[PDB]
Amino acid sequence: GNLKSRDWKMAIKRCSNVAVGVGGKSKKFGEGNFRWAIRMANVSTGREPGDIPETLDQLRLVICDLQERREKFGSSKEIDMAIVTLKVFAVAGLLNMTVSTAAAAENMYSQMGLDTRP
Repeated sequence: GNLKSRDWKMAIKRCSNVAVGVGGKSKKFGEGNFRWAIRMANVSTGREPGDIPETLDQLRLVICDLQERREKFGSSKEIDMAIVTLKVFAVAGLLNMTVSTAAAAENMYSQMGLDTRP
């Protein structure tokens, strides 16, 4: 999958369905934020910025390595967001899931055993 217009427009068409959320109110996830995350995440894993993989192996691989760097780097709403987004991207993307909030998706992603909990 090399930036397939299908898997792309599709995964993104369903990914946006996710909610940004904050803690009490609601919100809709846009391509702008979804990009800053998926992009920042890919780069964090020594990979290209516009890395749009279409395999649980690639998505999970990034979420794993990224998580490791996040801890070693410490706490930060920035790194935290990029991570949560990565999980929702693989689910709402590869699985074309339409989770309500990014948090709900991430929780399920790991709840199933797709995101290692080191």
